[PDB]
Amino acid sequence: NPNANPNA
Amino acid sequence: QIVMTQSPATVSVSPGERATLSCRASRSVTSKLAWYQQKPGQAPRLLIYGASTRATGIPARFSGSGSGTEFTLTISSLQSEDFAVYFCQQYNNGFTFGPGTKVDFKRTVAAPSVFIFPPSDEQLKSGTASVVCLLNNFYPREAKVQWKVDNALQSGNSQESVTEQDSKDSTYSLSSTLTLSKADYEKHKVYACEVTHQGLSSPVTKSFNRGE
Amino acid sequence: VQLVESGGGVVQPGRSLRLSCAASGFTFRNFGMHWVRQTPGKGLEWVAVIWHDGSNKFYADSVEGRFTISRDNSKNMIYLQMNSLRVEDTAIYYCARDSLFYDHDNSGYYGYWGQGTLVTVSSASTKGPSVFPLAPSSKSTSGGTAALGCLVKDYFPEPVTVSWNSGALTSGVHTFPAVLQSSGLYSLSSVVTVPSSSLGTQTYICNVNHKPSNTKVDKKVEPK
Repeated sequence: NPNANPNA
Repeated sequence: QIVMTQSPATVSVSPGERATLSCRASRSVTSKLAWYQQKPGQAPRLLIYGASTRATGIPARFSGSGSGTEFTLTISSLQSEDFAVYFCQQYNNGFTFGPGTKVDFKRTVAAPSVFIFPPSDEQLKSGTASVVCLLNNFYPREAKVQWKVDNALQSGNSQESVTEQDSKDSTYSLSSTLTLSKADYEKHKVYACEVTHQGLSSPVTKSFNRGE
Repeated sequence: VQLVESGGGVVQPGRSLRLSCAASGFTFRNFGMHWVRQTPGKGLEWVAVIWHDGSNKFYADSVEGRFTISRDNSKNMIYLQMNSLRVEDTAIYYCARDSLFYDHDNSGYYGYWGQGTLVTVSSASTKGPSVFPLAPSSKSTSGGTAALGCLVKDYFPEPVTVSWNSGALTSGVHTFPAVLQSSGLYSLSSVVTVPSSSLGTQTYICNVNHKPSNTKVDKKVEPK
């Protein structure tokens, strides 16, 4: 899933 | 992937007016949609995310609403600075953008001046014929130009180019270039350029005969 | 917040290229980054995304297997290596940061963009333009106004500069944006409207300059 949050 | 459609392609607004831009989604994207503003030569700028939330530093006249498949960007009273293109972008399943909607300065409807330019003899000797049809100083931006050679409608062998909206006139000018080989060009006689526009009661045809 | 791309240029198809994007003015290791490309024809297209640590990566279907996104958190950089380039990859490539504020139910939009860098994938070699007259005539005249111009055809790369009468003639001029032809060579037209009174007693010359090939052409345009 590319829409998962990629930030921290 | 998901397809974002925007309509209409151009909106004509006078400063102080309300501007509505529609964005539609192939499938529902819940409230996961953004709006961006882009002026020529510059990079996009974030306006609204989620579906309703403004970004930091965006005036209150920018308002976004919508859910699922139908969204709307609103500029309550347009101002000096808002003439640009506006894209929407979904981030629910993948990342896809809409085609964009141009917002330009509204003025009086102005029919184009239609000019036809035969190929030069200097070019014909090098093997190619370029026929140029000019639409000068018109408004609004949408126009239909159609090439006819011996009354045969031409498709797929012409290219168009359009100026930005003029600073003073607020008009547009359009260029359409029909390119033929020399052999093809000399096999036919009448070269017509037929223009359709809102400021024309009926379509305008400008033509010449080869070797006139 | 400042994102700056570079590394673009002109390359042959089938070859490779690497892009770079420096990031400033925010905690870099705490944000995922994106690559988005823009084309005059297909609009804005997402390219790839990399997690805040390089952990997870995702690519557009059009570039999967050929493009690879990378980042170095100690350099505050993000890179994009392109392989087996196709002409359809020609675009302006922007650097974009995910989110405006952090949120795990609000992510996937671009809060800050870079200026962008341009990648031109072409097999064409540097070539000067040919300048043909757009001569005025009865069919270029409407009332007291006549149209004349120049056709700057078959050159590479962009841009060409066009003036009229060495800058003396400005009002009435329209220099159209260049167009990429099926040949892979660019083409444009510059036109001006002048009073039909002056076609006999006023010389009109377009000045075409194509610096990439050290080509300078003056063309006098007279009626037919």
